[PDB]
Amino acid sequence: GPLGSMFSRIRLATPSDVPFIHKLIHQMAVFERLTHLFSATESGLASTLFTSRPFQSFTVFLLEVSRSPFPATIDFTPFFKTHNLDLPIDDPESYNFSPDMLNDVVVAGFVLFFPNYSSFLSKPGFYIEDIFVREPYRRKGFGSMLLTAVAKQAVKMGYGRVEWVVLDWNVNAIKFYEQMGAQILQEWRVCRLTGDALEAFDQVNI
Amino acid sequence: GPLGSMFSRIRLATPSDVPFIHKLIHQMAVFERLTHLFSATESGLASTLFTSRPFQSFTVFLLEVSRSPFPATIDFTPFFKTHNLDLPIDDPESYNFSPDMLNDVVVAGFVLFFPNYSSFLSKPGFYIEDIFVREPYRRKGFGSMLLTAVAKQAVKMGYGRVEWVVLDWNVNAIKFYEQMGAQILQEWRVCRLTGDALEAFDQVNI
Ligand SMILES: CC(=O)SCCNC(=O)CCNC(=O)[C@H](O)C(C)(C)COP(=O)(O)OP(=O)(O)OC[C@H]1O[C@@H](n2cnc3c(N)ncnc32)[C@H](O)[C@@H]1OP(=O)(O)O
Ligand SMILES: CC(=O)SCCNC(=O)CCNC(=O)[C@H](O)C(C)(C)COP(=O)(O)OP(=O)(O)OC[C@H]1O[C@@H](n2cnc3c(N)ncnc32)[C@H](O)[C@@H]1OP(=O)(O)O
Repeated sequence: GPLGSMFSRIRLATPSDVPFIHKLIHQMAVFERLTHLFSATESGLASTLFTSRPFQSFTVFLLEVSRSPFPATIDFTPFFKTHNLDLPIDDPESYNFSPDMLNDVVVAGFVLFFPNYSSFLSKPGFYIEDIFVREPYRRKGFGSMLLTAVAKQAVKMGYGRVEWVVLDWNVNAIKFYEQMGAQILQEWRVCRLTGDALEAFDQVNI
Repeated sequence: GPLGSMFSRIRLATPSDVPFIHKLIHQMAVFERLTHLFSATESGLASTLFTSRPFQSFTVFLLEVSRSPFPATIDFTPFFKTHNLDLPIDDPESYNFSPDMLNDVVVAGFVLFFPNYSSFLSKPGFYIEDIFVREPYRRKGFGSMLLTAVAKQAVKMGYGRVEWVVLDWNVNAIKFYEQMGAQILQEWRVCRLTGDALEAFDQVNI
C-alpha cells in the first residue's frame, strides 16, 4: 500500500566518506549556480577535513537512510529515527551515494561545520559551511534533523550561536531557516580575498 | 619640528592581553551601533580564546606603538616597522591601552581570526572576526599591516581564502577592503540562531 517504513541515521563522517561528501558539495555548487567556483578534489577533502578530533575543528555529520534498520551501537553517539514515508523514493542517482553493492544504504544529506567566535559574546559558536539534502528526500524533516544535530551540540558545549549564510534569492532555504527560528540579517555583506589578490601579499614587504 | 619617529610591533596576544582585547571589542560595538549585543567579559575571553595553539584555532595579533624601540627578540615571529609620523598623536584614552606605568607602549589595534573552510575549494582559509585600529592612529597604514599579517600567514599555510563581513553602510571600511584587493560580495546574507531560539533545541527530541 501507499506508505512504507524507512530508517535514518545521523553519524560523524570518517575520511572514508570523502567520495560522497565530494559529490554532495558538487550538487550544491550546481544548485547555487557557482560551478565556476568548484575546484574541490577528493584528496583535498581527505587531506584537510580530518586533521583534528570532531567538534575541535572541521566536522561533518552524514545522513543515511535505508529500508533495513542499522546495526546496534557501531562526545557524540548517532541519532536514529524511523519514518513512515510514501511508496519508494524515486532516486535515480542512488547508486552514486551507496556505500555498498549488497546494501540499500544511501547517503541522503550532510552538514559541514566548525567552531567560530562571537567577539561580542566572548563565546565560541558553530558556523555551518554546508547543509544539504538531496532532491528526492526533501520536505520530509531531514534538514530539520541535521540542523537540530548541530544546535544540540552547541547548547551542550555552551556555545553562543550557530550561523551560516544564504543566497539573496533562495526563498525556499530562507523559509526553512526562519521556520527553524533563525534570523536572516540584512546588514552584513561577505568580503573575500582569494586567488592572485591573496597571493600578491606573499611579495609585499610590510 | 612637525614630524617625529614612531616604532610599531605586531605580535601574538597572550591571555595576559585580555583587558585590552576586551576594550577594543567594546569600541567596535560602539562604532557598529551594536552595543546592545555586547555582553563580552574579560573572564570569557581568557577562558575561550586560548584553548589551542596559535593558528590552529582562535588567534589574535596585537598592534603596539611606541616612541622608544622594542626589545630584541623576546610558526610566527613579530613584525617591526619604523614610521615617520606627525608631531605627537592626540590619544586621550592612551592610559586605557598602556601595558605599563613606566612605559609609553600603547595597543593601537588588533585582528582576531580563526580557520574556516571553503567547501568548493576543499581548502581551509582564515576568517577575520575583528580588525580594528583605534581612532587616533587611523589612515597611517596600520590596518594594512594587520590584514597583511593574516594574508601572509594564509599564503604560508597554503590556505585558499581570507574572509570577513562588513556593514552595508560602512563606506570607509569598504574602500579600505577594496583597496586591499578584497571583493565585496552582494549575494550572501548572514543567518544566525542564538538565545532562546538556540536553547529551545535542547528539549527537542529528534
Ligand atoms: C547557498 C544558499 O543560499 S543555500 C544552500 C543549501 N540550501 C538549499 O536550498 C539546498 C537545497 N535544499 C535543501 O538542501 C533542503 O531543502 C534544505 C536543507 C534547505 C531543507 O531541508 P528539508 O529536509 O527539505 O526540510 P524540512 O523537511 O526539515 O523542512 C522543515 C520546515 O521548513 C518549512 N518550510 C517552509 N517552506 C519551505 C520550503 N520551501 N522548503 C523547505 N522547508 C520549508 C516548513 O515548515 C517545513 O516543515 P513542513 O515540511 O512540515 O512544511
Ligand atoms: C562591522 C563593519 O562594517 S567594520 C568593523 C571594523 N571597521 C571599521 O570601520 C572600524 C573603524 N576603522 C578602522 O578600524 C580602520 O579605519 C580600518 C581597519 C578600517 C582601516 O585601517 P587604517 O589603518 O585606517 O587604514 P590604512 O591606513 O592601512 O588604509 C589603507 C588604504 O585604504 C584606502 N582607503 C580609501 N578610503 C579609505 C578610508 N575612508 N579609510 C581608510 N582607508 C581608506 C587608501 O588607499 C589607504 O591608503 P592611503 O592612506 O595612502 O590613502
